[PDB]
Amino acid sequence: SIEKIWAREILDSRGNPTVEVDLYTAKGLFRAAVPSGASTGIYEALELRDGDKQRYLGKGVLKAVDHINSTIAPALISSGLSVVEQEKLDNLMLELDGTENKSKFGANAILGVSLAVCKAGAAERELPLYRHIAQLAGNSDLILPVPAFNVINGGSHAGNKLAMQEFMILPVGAESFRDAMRLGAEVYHTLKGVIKDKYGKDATNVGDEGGFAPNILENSEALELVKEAIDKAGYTEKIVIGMDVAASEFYRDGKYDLDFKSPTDPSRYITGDQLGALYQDFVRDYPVVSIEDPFDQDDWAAWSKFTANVGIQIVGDDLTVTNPKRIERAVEEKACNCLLLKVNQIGSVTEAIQACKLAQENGWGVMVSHRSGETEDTFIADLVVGLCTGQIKTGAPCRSERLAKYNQLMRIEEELGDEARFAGHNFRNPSVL
Amino acid sequence: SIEKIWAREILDSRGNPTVEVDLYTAKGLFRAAVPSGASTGIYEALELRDGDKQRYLGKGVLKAVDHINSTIAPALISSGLSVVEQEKLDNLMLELDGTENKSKFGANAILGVSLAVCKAGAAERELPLYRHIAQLAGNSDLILPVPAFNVINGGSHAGNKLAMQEFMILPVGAESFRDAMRLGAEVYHTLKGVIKDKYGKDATNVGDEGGFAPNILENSEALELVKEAIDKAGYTEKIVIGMDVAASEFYRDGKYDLDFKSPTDPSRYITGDQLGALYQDFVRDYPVVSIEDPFDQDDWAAWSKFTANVGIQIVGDDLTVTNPKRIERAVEEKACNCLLLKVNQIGSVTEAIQACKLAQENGWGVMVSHRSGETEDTFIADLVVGLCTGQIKTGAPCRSERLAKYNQLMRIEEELGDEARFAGHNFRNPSV
Ligand SMILES: [Mg+2]
Ligand SMILES: [Mg+2]
Ligand SMILES: [Mg+2]
Repeated sequence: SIEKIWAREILDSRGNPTVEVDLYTAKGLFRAAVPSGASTGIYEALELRDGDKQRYLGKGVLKAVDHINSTIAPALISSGLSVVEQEKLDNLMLELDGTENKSKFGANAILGVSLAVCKAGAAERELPLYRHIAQLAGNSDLILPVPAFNVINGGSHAGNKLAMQEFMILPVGAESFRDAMRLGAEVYHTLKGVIKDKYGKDATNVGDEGGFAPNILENSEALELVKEAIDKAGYTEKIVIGMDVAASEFYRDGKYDLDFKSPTDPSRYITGDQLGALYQDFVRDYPVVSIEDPFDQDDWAAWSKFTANVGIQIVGDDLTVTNPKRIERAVEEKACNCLLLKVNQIGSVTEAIQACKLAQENGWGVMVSHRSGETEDTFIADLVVGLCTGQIKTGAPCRSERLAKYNQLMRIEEELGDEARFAGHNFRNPSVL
Repeated sequence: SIEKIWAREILDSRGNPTVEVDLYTAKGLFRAAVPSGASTGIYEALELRDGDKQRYLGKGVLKAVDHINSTIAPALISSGLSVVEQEKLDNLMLELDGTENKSKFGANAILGVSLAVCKAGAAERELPLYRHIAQLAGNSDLILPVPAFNVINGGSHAGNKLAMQEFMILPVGAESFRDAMRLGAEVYHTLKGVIKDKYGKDATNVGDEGGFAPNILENSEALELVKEAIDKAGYTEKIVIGMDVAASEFYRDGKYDLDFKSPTDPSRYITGDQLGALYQDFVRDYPVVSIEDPFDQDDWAAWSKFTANVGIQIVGDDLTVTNPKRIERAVEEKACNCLLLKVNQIGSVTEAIQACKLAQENGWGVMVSHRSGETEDTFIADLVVGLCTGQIKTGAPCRSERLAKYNQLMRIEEELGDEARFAGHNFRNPSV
């Protein structure tokens, strides 16, 4: 049972306030924290902010913390329920909120508490978090995921002209996860040199996700750099490329703009038909095997088209916003074959696990993801393992809000011993391993 | 007694390997990670690296990890010593190393254990970490430190012509530590807007410590930016500026090059006296209240002369390298009046605390420090509090390897309830 719940305001990796919760049980103290996004789809579970302009620019989260300490806490404590009952405790909060998008308490308030409970439940069962999570999702044989490092930030994640948002490297040819870390870290370091020597030292700083933010515009340039770093590191036959366009960030009047960070100019606009032609080039020119949000969150048409031709992975983000309703539609229209799992987009663990299953049962793939605004919390590490998704993207091997996850994953592999199995080339369908 | 010690190779905030230790006792598991400094002093303890230029660019630390699992672990365990015995345990490791700079096992291999022991000890004493540290140090009046956020970077920490390395903002006028975080964050966000409106969006990316590095040359321009961000954020009477010149980086043949990041041209080199005059102006025109490594680590004449001609805080880093011996000479020659405390620079908790008490004993100020290469570990957050140094620099308010420390400090303050104090304008001498 829950003894005491106490939330507070801490700062995420961007310097903005976020929710953190301490949940007490006879087993001990369990703490968790909520991440925050920069490029958020309109259909995302509401994130409740204070709006007090004279404090943190209105980004404060004192209201969400109050809802937790003064309302949610006594509610879950009275329930007498044990922290092991994730599904029950989560519903109680959903019902108490009473809104569809968690607009009364905020998805950040409910999620914080949900995460803390999961951790407490695992302890009550004397099992590591990833084990408890697997039991909740109904899994048995855990599997370490292939990491997708965003080594080159763009869009709203970094200061530069680059339209597209993320350019990732996936060590599918690694021997294990620990080895995958070495490959990604090594390629990343080489990449720093390639950029320094080609664009100068003043271009080796990093963006919100730890990726380098050079001063360029061409989306193919970023792809050439990554391809070079990989080859220069001697991993052409082991590391592939993935990317997140985040078209919704530059959607303007039924036209995708590859230069939104620059003064508005309708002259430099392309249609979804054009935008898709570019990907067909990227997929053939570079070892790209995955493309997230290649179109706008409401451009269902283009999506179903692209997926019908390409044989690679098409990840939905703002299109599905980890929401069963939006997913049902995409599954129906075959708009994509992969789901990006963002827990704070749905607002609770229970729904996130249910959202993952919905994807998997439909033959889709699942990539657990962080938010551009992260914290030292490492929950998603045990999450991706417990759900056996086989793939996670939680930043470049730079900035600890990212490394915290990757380090925890290497510990999980260590903890599994011989039972540790790397997804590898089966990152899309690890159920065969 | 220690039951088990298992070391592993994790990655730091820069993507480079480092040491992490798990220490098991009847009370559970205790983990700690060791940071890695960039511009390190040449006298500090030595960080052991594998040297395999093919693996992690020769930055692997598998060796240090083995020195722990294969040698240290069985040793400390077989001694049956309690984890509350920080000194006896640290010493036992120090002698097992033999060298006077922990080069046999690596300061990182030794510190990893030293930390995990301290955290375990605190659990043994049924006290929070910062309280245990206070008992080991012999302090009772806990106090929160004023945070020093590195907002603008230069020297060898970023890409630009900026000679001086760090430019920090200190919310000495905040109401509490929690409030100090708001002031710092807010100024930080304002600064990013200033740089965007003057140097362009392409100049708002962060460096290793979460700060910005706009392409500029004049160190005065850096000071000007910070001053504007502060005033525009509306905290002119509550936030001061801290400086970290890292002069050793541009010391050249007895002179100094404030443009050393541009093809060597010895015709611009300036003398220590000329440099100190520049500082004097900065202290006059800007709210500079603290300067770290204003001169080369071995330019004693300049340190002592400067310290005797100013009333601001003079911080020794590459000068003292958290080394008792080095500190003794600085004290005796009045080289500086504040010691930068870097735990990995000395190698052990006991020695680190030893170094801090020596400084404070001579009326010195003490500022706890992070390393350009940090981890999710927050030990130093509890350290600066238990040692009552009143000041700590552990990054700008960006990048979690920095926010991790700052958030811990806010918990600690919350944990201290009413009996909680904030150094405030007394960060130089909180002992008052
Ligand atoms: Mg987004
Ligand atoms: Mg996305
Ligand atoms: Mg320094």
